[PDB]
Amino acid sequence: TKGRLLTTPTRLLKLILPIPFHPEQEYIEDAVEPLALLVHPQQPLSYLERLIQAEIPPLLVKDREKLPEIIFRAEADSNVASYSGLGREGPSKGDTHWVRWSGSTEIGDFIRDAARGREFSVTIEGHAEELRVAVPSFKDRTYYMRMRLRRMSQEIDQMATVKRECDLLAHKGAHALAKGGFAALAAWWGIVYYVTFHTDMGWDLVEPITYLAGLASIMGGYLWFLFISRDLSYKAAMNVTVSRRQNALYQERGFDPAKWDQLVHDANGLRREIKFAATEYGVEW
Amino acid sequence: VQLQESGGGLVQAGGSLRLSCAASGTIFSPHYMGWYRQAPGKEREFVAGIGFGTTTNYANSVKGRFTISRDNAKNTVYLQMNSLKPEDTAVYYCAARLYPILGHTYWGQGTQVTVSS
Ligand SMILES: [Ca+2]
Repeated sequence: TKGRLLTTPTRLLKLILPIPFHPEQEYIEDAVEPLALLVHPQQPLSYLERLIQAEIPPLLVKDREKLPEIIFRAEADSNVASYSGLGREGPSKGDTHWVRWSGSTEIGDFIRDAARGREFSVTIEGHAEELRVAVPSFKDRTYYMRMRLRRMSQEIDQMATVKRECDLLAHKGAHALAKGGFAALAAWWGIVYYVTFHTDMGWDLVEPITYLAGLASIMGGYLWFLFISRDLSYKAAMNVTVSRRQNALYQERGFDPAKWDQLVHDANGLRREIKFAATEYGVEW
Repeated sequence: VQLQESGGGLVQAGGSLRLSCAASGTIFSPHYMGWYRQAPGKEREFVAGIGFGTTTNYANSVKGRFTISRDNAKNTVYLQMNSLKPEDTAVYYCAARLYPILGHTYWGQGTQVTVSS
C-alpha cells in the first residue's frame, strides 16, 4: 500500500499517496481513493504540506480544530553525502536511520537526496502510522527524456542515410574527368610506345612533340585553375548536392527520403540534459 | 599472319643479290623483322635484323658486306648482299616478331642462295 512519486512529460511530478482515512469528520473502514497531487520540483516541502492538508480531515483538539502538521523524513546519512541514484531500485536494509528535512527544501532537491534509500517517509500529525513513498530513480526522472532521445536518434538515422546516398551518388559523376584524364595519358602512352617500337621514325622526331604536349597539359591546367578550381569549389559541389535532395511525401511524420534543416543539436541538447541529471544523482551515463 | 619471300637464286663469289620479304596478315606494324640462314649441316644462324625500338644489328660473319633495310609502309624487309662467298651459302628465311620478345616467333617460307666454288 505504498505511495508513488511519478514523473510527467513536463517538469511536474505527480504524487500518489494512500492516506488511511475516510470514516472521518476529524481523524483524531475502507480508505479513501489514493490522493494524487501535482507538484513542481522547485516548490518547497511546506507547500506540499499545505497541499496535503487541504485533502485531509481537520485535526480536533478539545473545542477547536487545527491543520495537521506533516513531517518528511529520509534515510539521509562520513563527510560526503552517499548518493546512489537508485532510489526504489536499491537494495534495502533491515532498519534505516531517518532524519527530518526542513520545510524550505525544494521537492526536487529533497527527492534526489532521498534517492539513497528505497523510500521516503511522510508522517501526518495525529496519526501514529507513517506513510511510505518510493523515491524515483535517476532513470525514472529521465524516462520521457531518454525515450525521446531514442526517438530523436532514430529519425536522424532515417534522415542521415538519404544524405549519405545523396553524397555518394555525387562522387562517381564528379570524378568522370579524373578517369578521363587517366584515359588520356594511357592513350597518349600508346601513341608514344607504338611510334618508338613499331615505327621507323626515331626519338629525334617524337620527343619535341612530347615536350610541346607537356607544356600543353600544363597550360590546360592553368586555364583550369583559372575557373572555379581556385580556393574552394565546394559551393559548386553543394549546388549539385542541393538539387539531389528533393523532398518526398512518403511519410506524414518523420518524412523519409528528403533533407532540410537537420536539428541534431536538440538530440545533443537533450543528451546534455540527461547527463547533467546523472551527475547530480552521482551516476554515470 | 605469315610472310613470303622471293629473290633467291644462284650467283658466284664476289657477286651481288637483293633479298625481299613481305609480311602480311598483321593488324599493326611488326616490331622486329630480320633475316636468317641455314648452312647445309649447321643450325639456323642470324644474318641481319632490325628492331624498331631497339638496335639494327648484323652478325659477325655478315658485318660490312650485307645491308638490311625495312620499309614499314609496305611492310617489307630488304637484304642487299654484296661481296658474296661460298660461306654465304645457306637457306635464307624471313623471321618476324610482332612485339619485342627476345627470341623468334614467326617464320617465312625460305629461299635458297647458292655461291659455287
Ligand atoms: Ca632528350
